[PDB]
Amino acid sequence: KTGCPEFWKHPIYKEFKMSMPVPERRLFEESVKFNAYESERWNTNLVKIREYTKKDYSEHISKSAKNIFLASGFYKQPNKNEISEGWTLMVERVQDQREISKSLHDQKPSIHFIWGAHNPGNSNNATFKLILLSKSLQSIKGISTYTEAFKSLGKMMDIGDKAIEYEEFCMSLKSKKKLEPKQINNALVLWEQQFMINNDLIDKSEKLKLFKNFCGIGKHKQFKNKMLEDLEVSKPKILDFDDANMYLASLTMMEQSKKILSKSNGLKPDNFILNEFGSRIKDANKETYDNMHKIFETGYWQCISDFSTLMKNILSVSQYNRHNTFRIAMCANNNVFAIVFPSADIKTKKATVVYSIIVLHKEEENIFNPGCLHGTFKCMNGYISISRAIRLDKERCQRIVSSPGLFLTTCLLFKHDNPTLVMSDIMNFSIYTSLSITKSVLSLTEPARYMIMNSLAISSNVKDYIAEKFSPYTKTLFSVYMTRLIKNACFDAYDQRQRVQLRDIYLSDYDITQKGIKDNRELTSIWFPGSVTLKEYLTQIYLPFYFNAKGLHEKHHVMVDLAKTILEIECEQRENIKEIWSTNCTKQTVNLKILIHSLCKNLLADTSRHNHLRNRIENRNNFRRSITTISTFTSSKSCLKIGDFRKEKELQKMRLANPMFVTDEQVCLEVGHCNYEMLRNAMPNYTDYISTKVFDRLYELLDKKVLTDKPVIEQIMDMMIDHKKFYFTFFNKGQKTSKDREIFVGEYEAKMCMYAVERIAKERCKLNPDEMISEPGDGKLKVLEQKSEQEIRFLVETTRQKNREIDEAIEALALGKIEKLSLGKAKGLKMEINADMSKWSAQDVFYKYFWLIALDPILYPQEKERILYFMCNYMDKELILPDELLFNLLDQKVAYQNDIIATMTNQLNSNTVLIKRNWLQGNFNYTSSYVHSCAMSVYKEILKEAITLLDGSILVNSLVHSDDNQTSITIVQDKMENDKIIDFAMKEFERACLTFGCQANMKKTYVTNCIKEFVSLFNLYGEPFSIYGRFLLTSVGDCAYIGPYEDLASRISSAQTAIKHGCPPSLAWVSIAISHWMTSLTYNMLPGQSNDPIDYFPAENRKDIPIELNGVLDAPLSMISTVGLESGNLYFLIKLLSKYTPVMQKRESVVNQIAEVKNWKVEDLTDNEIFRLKILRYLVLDAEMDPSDIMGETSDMRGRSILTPRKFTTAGSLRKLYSFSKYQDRLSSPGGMVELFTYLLEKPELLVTKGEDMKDYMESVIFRYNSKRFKESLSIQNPAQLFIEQILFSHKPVIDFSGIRDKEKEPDILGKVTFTEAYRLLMRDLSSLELTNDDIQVIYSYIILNDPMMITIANTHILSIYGSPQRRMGMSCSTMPEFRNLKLIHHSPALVLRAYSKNNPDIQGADPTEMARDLVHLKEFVENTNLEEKMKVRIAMNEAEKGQRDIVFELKEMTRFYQVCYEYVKSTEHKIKVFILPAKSYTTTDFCSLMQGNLIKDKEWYTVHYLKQILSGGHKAIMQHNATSEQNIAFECFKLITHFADSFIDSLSRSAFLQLIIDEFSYKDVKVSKLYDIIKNGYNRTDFIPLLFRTGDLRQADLDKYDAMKSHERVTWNDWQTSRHLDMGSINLTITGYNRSITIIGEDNKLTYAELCLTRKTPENITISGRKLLGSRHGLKFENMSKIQTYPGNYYITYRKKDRHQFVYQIHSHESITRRNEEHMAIIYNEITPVCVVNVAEVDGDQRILIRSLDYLNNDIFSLSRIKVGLDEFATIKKAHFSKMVSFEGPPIKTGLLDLTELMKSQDLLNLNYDNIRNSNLISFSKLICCEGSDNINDGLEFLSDDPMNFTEGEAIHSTPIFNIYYSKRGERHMTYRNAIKLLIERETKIFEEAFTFSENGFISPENLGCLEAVVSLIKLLKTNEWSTVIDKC
RNA sequence: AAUGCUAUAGUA
RNA sequence: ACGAGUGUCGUACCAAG
RNA sequence: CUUGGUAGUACACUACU
Ligand SMILES: *O[C@H]1[C@@H](O)[C@H](n2cnc3c(=O)[nH]c(N)nc32)O[C@@H]1COP(=O)(O)OP(=O)(O)OP(=O)(O)OC[C@H]1O[C@@H](n2c[n+](C)c3c(=O)[nH]c(N)nc32)[C@H](O)[C@@H]1O
Ligand SMILES: [Mg+2]
Ligand SMILES: [Zn+2]
Repeated sequence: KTGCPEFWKHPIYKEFKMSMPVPERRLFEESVKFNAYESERWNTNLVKIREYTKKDYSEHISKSAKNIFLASGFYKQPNKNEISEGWTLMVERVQDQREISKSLHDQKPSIHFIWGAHNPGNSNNATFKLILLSKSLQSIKGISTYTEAFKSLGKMMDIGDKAIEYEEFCMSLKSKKKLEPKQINNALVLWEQQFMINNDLIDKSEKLKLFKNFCGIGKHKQFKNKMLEDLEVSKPKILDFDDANMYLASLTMMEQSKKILSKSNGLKPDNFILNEFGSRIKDANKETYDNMHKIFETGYWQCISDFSTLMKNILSVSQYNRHNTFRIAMCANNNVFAIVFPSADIKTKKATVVYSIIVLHKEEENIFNPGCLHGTFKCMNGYISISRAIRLDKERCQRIVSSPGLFLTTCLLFKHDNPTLVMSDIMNFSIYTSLSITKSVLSLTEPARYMIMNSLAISSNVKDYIAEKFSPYTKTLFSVYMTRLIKNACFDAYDQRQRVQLRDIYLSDYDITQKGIKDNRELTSIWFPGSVTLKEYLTQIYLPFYFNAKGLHEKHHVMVDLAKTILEIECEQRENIKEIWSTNCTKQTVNLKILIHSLCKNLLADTSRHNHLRNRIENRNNFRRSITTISTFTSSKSCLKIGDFRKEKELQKMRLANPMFVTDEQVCLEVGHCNYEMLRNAMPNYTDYISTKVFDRLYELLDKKVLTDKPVIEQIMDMMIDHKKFYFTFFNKGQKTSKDREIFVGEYEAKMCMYAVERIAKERCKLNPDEMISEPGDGKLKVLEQKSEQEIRFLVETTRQKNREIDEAIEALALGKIEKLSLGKAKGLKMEINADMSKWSAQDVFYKYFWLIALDPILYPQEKERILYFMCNYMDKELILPDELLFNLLDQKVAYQNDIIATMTNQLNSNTVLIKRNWLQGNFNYTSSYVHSCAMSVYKEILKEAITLLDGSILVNSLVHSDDNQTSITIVQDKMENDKIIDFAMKEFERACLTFGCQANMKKTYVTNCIKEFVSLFNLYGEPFSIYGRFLLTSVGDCAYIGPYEDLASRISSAQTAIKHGCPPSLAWVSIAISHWMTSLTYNMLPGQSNDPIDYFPAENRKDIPIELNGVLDAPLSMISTVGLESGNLYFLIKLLSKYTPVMQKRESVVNQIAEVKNWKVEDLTDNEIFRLKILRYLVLDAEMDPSDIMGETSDMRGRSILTPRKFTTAGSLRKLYSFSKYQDRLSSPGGMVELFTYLLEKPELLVTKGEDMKDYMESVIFRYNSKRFKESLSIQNPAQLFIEQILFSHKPVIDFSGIRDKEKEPDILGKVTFTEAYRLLMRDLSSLELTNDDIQVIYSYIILNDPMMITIANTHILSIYGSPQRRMGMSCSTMPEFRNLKLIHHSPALVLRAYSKNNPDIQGADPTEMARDLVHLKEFVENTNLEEKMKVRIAMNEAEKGQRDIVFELKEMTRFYQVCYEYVKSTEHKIKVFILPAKSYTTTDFCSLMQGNLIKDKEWYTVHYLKQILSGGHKAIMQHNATSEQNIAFECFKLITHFADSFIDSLSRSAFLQLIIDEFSYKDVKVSKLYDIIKNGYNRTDFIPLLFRTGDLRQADLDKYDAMKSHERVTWNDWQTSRHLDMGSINLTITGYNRSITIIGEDNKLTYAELCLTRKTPENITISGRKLLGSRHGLKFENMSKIQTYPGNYYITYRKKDRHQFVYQIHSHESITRRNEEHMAIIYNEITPVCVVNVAEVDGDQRILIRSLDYLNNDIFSLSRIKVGLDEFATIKKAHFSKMVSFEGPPIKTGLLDLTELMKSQDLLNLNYDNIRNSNLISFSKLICCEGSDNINDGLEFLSDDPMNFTEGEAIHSTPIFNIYYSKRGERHMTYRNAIKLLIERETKIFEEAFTFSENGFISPENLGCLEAVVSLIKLLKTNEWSTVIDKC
């Protein structure tokens, strides 16, 4: 109701006003106070300002466009010289910044491990290996620094000959601190392979030098005795990458590694991956299986597996190391050992592990040495070599542990489908990259993407990027090798750009069959020798960025780096940036007039698009609803609190360690690390802050009554003026890039205001086509493809139009004439700009958002005032430096020279820095996107004006994201060379970006002819493309470590996403197998391990155990990609159907097969199936095993996992929360919890929700603290600690198994059962439950029939017939055709149960009369599953046995009810996003067919034929059925049947066929006769006049309306045009009106003549008749540049030009045309071009249709969809696509040998191209053959049509991307369907006869007859597999 | 081909 | 030694002789 | 240096999809 008058007095607003010119100030002040309603019109203020600024906008546009002539095509083109100069500058800069070392002894280990081949002779017993190690160590020869220490250690761990004593002592210790060592001869044993130091066997000097220098244990000065000294200032030291000697050494090291590791192990390769998924991998691809087996046979795999296993052992043995005890770790290899030197307990804070590898090799030079060796020593038998000491943390140890999966994935990705790549090189590169855990390779993997991409681009500034940004960090030799590889790739990229060639594009005006880049291995590989395709080249470029490990950054240094960056930007802005508005494109300035004009135009368009925008914003963002309902306001994310939190931080004397802050007393005190107390006391102006969860902060605000129960938008508005100071902290994202980014965190107050403003911006941004932030996920990939397709079109027809007459003259010519005519023609140009913006938020002008807010017409003046006040306050926000950063800074003792942090903090006087110009990253995404889209619109306008100056053609599409820009530009012109156009476009892109306060990152921006690069997505030439390998790498890489099932679920979801992006089937199976193997390793579940569940369940192998119970996945790959994580149960049920169902019903529909599940006997079921069905029924449907103690869990926290291990619980984090104290004190109350429990029992709505009101939300959040799942969710848990806990404590109880329904020094993650006794408990409880036929009926009824999607997928697996292979030429994106017909529940499961709890379907946020259907479905589930009756019985029996009601038990039961209801409703929700398929689907049948075809064989994709109506939506068809629904269904049915009848059937037999269809067929599960009755009774009978004539002869009423609706001008098309946009078909057109009728006859680009049968001959009626006739929706563009020579007299059609391409068509005389054109010749020249000639005659107005006449006129023709309604007028039926023809159902139609029902069911033979059928395969034609005793094939083909068909024609498009287009033409007489079938039969039968001969004599030879008899018998005996039928048929 | 107001692991 | 770094860090901590 | 005691995650992790 009230504004904020204090806004006009804000200093920020005053500066903004003074910066502006005087009239603009008045305009802004008027716009702020302008209101929509009280004004006469809503679009009056925007119009005023737009008119005011139009002059300046137009002058700027014209001046920018005029630069086209001043552009000389010397654009920034990369070449060899640019790369060389940039490399020299980079070398100089790197030398200046970092110290360069030329000595090889300065290298860091490339891989922190050394390996040698195993010894077959020596056994694998631990004691024998230990004795051998001791003897080898004691036998070292020679002299060195540490040889004495190593000999002494060998003496210490030597056990002599008392092997039996050692074994029995170790067993005794393992049978069960201050462990006492027994003197085993010379050893001092405390445990298995652990030895205490022996001062008697070693010199003290040797021990000190080993533990101080070699290992670094205690070598430092403890940071207290290190005062003002030993602090060495030095630059980072790296090797010389460009040095010839260093590169030679690196190459030698790589060669040695290749030489040794290539040798085979010499053993049979067997492992989990093989034994589980080998068959599936081999079926998907044999080459992938061969490559994987060869990998398993090599020494690389054994090396990496040994390293992983040894590291897993090292981490396990490091828990209880003493100060003077060193342990020994072993592995599978009997020659590789590690010594774990004493260190801290590794599960503590930032604890590291110290180890040194020992390798025993018979010969020297037999040791894989990746720069980690310390020395090889000769000893007894062979040599012994020991590596340098290695210290690593937990995250690096994790990566090293999860190495083999990454190695295998990388090797299989690089090698896949490439025979010219040597596998050893790939495996060498992969083993060196995957084992990298250092920043060196991480500093090269990311920049290489940009370097090679900009080198390959048409134009780029790669020289600058190399000179300034590229900075290799070469501390290892492999880093030098990779740097040389990158340099060579950058050199080669330019030379091989021309080696990319486009594929032959196929056009149909509705779809593009073929597109993309040609598949020729011409490009040179990057990381290793060989040749690669463009897709493989891009994969090699982009994949290595995902090799990087996450969390390799160290907090001590990265926090300082981020603070330095932010403060440097801030100080540069403070000291150099003063002006705001600039017209010279100054940096960090905005042009005012242009910005205002563009904003006004875009706002006008957006508001004009939708009338109701304010409401759209209010409703979609819960503006009118309470704050508790909004999700982001109730999340568990972090939030900032500013106040007095001294006590909390203090809970967790010494000197401050900083000379500046030391007082007199502080001098005489010990130095110590800064904590909160010393920081607070010393630092005068320190603001105190803490971080608490968002929901906890909201609860605290509700307690203090800051926020009430008023609608959120009202609450946000009052706080915009109630909050005046903003504080923001920051932390490090921990990303995997070279430089980590900073993440800004703000308080709850700022959060809500930013939420409101950005929702306002977002709802407007969703109304524009440019911004891609609005779409979710891979929706962008679909858009990119659509834009590419439309540009490709526009280019094709524009180039054809501009050069059609030139090409015609060239054809008529056929040397010198060809040259000049080719010179004088338009040139097609396609340019793609892949642009990024540098420092999108840091160096961004924030004053344009003021104008954006002020010009918004959907806001009241008070709202504008409050939002502007909020923005002004935001400009005064202060960044709070984190306490850890202050601790680092205050612990220096040496003053940094250019200390920017101290400079900006008043010498660390305060921890707040006033950040003004920088709006923090991630806060203003949508406003920035809108402004960037406005800038792109300005750029588009400039480009259009410039192209108009050249009189060319333009098409600009600018994809917009937050800071990622994709601008694609298509130009057709003939005035100047293309290079000048490219230079002009790039310069104006710079100018347009600068005019709006942005700047394009040319240092990372590049331009290509074909490649589209939007955000992480590719579109080569309209073919969607993506690097799917990143999903596999991420799945194999970072893990949550939360639990065995959810880990596997995340891995399988990543595999599913990769499949969606085009992963070949074999690599997906490899990824799934690797995921299962890694999950088994993490929890010790391999065959024979501790937690192997195969012996605890009635299952033959792991394939028969559900994933939830730690089984392996068994499902078809196409089925997994469709749903995922429910495929196991679905496949199990499908297998049960395939087995038990009777033979009669097996190839029936899945519903029909389920219909006889009652006939099944429950007794004759195997144990495994009974167990799995009990699992399904009870656990999935009516949960009886609680996965945890479900005490405070809402109806949201149930997954599918049954055995969920407990996780960490952090006492400190909970004690931080303000609501946790309330929960504890309420729990401390004598009976407080019971009152809350019974209050919830009285209000069960709070279980599903979290409390719509204030008080109920308070109670719900208090109650949720009892769950111990929500408690452990708020806890701090890191993958590293969880991984080390899993690998350390495997026997600890971690699982809480309460059972069916219900029934000191404790660790943090203690549980109830030990993960193994849980199997026994689960099986025991399952034995109690019983199974009946009703239970099975419920399981099939719900998991399958409830969802149409499940019925459909099971239908796909039952009715599938695999067909002919064919190449993957053009890929396309199709999401899910007719989704709504497959969705059971409309709304989200949260809303459905929300409307179920409150017994009212009218809940806010949902749709009434749609909640009705959903609640009906839900209620149905509860009723048929007895979900309520069983709960009531249980409650009654519990109360009876107890004798009094139990609130807790009732709460548990009710929570379980809502929880299983939520799980059931969520199970019916499927989120299937965009897919990449070898074609684009038209129906669900086509989509499923494409999926199955693409997801079987990697090399080729097949075509599948669902035998019996796969969709089978019997219940769904009843749902969503309406009057118009049936009427639309009938229209499509009859269009399809008529067009099929006259397109494929012989004309003389078309009537009987139509009658047979209309009598005994059905469409969409609807009888056809009913549809015909609908057609006859419908009003629009005229649309099917030919059909009504051919059948039933219904007339006189349709005909009268047909000659009657000519009241408005009606247009008919006597013959359809073969190409509508390319202008290439026979055209016959007729337009009829009042006493007027014109008929147009022409072919392709030439119009022959036009007959005008006008009523009167006067030359005045002719013009009015012409304009009236040609002004109708004829659809003939009249763009036929076939201008006709003019003859005196007569009349010509001509088309004048009207702007916006609204050409006006008129009829004119010769003399009039000539006179007007000569008059207009006087000094844009618009000339009327006469096209076609007009014949004028006088005719009467008599009616032209009589029912009797039709039979005579139509006697000659026999066409069902077309009849001659007049002599030259044809009545026609609208066409429809033939993809819908599958929905037809009926008995086979027997036309001799041919069966027409299977023909019309066939999709490959329904094509209208003679060539596509003449060149088909027998397999496609086989399904048609139905012999019935026939021998002659010709008898059958007589029924096929003999009308001429289309044949493809090839043309060359003249454009800078050279490509050829292939389209259809009319053809000839001999090109008929029957001729094509005859040729196909002859060719394919000959080929089949020669293919299956395998006999000396021939095909019909008796021996071959017997062989074919054996083949058909094999099938007549073996069960019908996927491909048996086609062999028999052919 | 399509057309109903609520259409509801990743990116910087 | 190793990790990190053109920011001083980690390189276990405390008590006693 | 020698003999004893201690240590569960760098207690931190956002804004939009
Ligand atoms: O499913 C769509 C379309 O994809 C599919 N289809 C097109 N071509 C097909 C084919 O060759 N074989 C099969 N099996 N399916 C084919 O059928 C549906 C489109 O049918 P169609 O009837 O061709 O679509 P129209 O746009 O022509 O529909 P209509 O409502 O008649 O459009 C009127 C609108 O377009 C002008 N018009 C009509 N016709 C026939 C032409 C023409 O031949 N050339 C030009 N230049 N314009 C035409 C009407 O005058 C008006 O402007
Ligand atoms: Mg980009
Ligand atoms: Zn036969």
